[PDB]
Amino acid sequence: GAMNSSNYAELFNNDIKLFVDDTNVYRVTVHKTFEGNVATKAINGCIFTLNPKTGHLFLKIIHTSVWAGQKRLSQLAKWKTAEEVSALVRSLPKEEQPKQIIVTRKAMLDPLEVHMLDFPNIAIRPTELRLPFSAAMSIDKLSDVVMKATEPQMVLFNIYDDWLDRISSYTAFSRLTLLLRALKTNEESAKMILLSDPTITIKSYHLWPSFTDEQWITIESQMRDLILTEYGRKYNV
Amino acid sequence: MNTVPFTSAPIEVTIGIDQYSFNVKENQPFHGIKDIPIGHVHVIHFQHADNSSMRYGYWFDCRMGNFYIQYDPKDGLYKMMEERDGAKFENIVHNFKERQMMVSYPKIDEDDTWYNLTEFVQMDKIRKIVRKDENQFSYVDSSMTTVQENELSDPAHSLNYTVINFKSREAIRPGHEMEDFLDKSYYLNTVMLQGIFKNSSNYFGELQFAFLNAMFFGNYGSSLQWHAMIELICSSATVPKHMLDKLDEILYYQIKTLPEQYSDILLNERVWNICLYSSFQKNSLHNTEKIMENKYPELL
Repeated sequence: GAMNSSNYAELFNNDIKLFVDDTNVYRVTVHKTFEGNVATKAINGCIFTLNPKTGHLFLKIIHTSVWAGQKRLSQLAKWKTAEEVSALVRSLPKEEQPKQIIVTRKAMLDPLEVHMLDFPNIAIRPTELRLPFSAAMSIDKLSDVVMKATEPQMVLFNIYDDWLDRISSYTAFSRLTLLLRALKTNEESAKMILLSDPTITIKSYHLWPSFTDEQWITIESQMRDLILTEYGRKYNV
Repeated sequence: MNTVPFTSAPIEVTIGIDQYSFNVKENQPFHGIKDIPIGHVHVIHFQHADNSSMRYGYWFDCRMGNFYIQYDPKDGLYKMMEERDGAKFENIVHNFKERQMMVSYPKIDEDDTWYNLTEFVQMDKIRKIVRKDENQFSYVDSSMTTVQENELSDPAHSLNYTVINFKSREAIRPGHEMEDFLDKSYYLNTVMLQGIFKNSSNYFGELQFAFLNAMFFGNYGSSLQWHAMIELICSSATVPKHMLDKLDEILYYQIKTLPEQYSDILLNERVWNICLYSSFQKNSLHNTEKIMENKYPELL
């Protein structure tokens, strides 16, 4: 069934499950042609496939070459997502394959279901949650590796850095989505908050700064305040 | 012309024969239906005055035997039975006509409606869907489930319609996932027509049988089957031109015969808007589109 605020805690049980977000698979800039018509230019994208319990992230870089000579690309992006997600499952030992795949957008249900026909016992599920995974390309290291790619490529990350050494997956995922929500709503301010202090660096094998526990509290409070300020502004409340 | 006699009418019942129907009263002198055209399948069906649930009935072909109706008070329903003694049977039929206690299959000579609803329905294919090989006729009622429905419980009483599933290995060639799901042409033409049905007339016959079951019994699973088989064609980019033209005729007469007040449960909004307006075949059902728009514009 669909995933919502009721069954939120199911993410963190010991049933393996992956989130799939396709929002950044097909990315274009829009520009004008010499004759004054509008045209798109595609840039590299990514499939964002995430295990919310372990933080492991299967970032599949989608090279602009895949669009070459293709029509109805926004439709095709969904089918390529499903194809790449299926191959990732197939590439994983059985005991690591997920029991559920939750797509962040309901339009991915049919493409994935059709591609997963070989895995009838993997349940493909929608969500009603409003997850901010589209903001992944606001994570500097993630955007960097996507934009530099010359070819299709799979890059692995732990999107929680080493947080789980000290906090639960429930807490780690609430931090991750808070940070991404903030980045989504006001990237410049979100990024300002994360980097203002030059003496808290990002480890080479990490995505976020090495905040201590107390400093994460302050940061989380600052991100909270940012999101509410921006909400007032949007709705003049 | 053929005859189906009734032993008696013990209980009040609305009797249908094909698209026609009559009210018969408890122990009214009623002894059957005469002048039934030979050359087509036929369906005699019932709805008791005391139970508007369960419509039931028997599909048959007069060329396959002498058939008659007899009420069973243990089971409480009108049963169809075959008389093997041709002499005895002409004898009963003749006496009841002499006494004029039979209704006449009331065909207008201009009207091809029943032909058009059953053109491709063969009694032999019916008997594979309703498996009960001790009888030459086939029982169907409102509550019977299909095989596909039994997969999602007594198989003896199942409607064995051909199973169609758009999200299945059968429908989707590995490697052509996107192509085969958006363009069901390979599933229709290779898997279903060439593979399973062998030709379009068997496909069509099952499509028409499905509809009539939905229509005369409110059989829900038959309604499902009918829409699936329409959907499979409309969602195929490559259909024999003779099939599209015959489909438009078939659907036209189905829509035309449907009771107006049943359009809500018997027509699936999604399938129809897809066939008529979205699918590859949006421009290929001109007669069906026109009757749907002038008779059920709300549904669209």
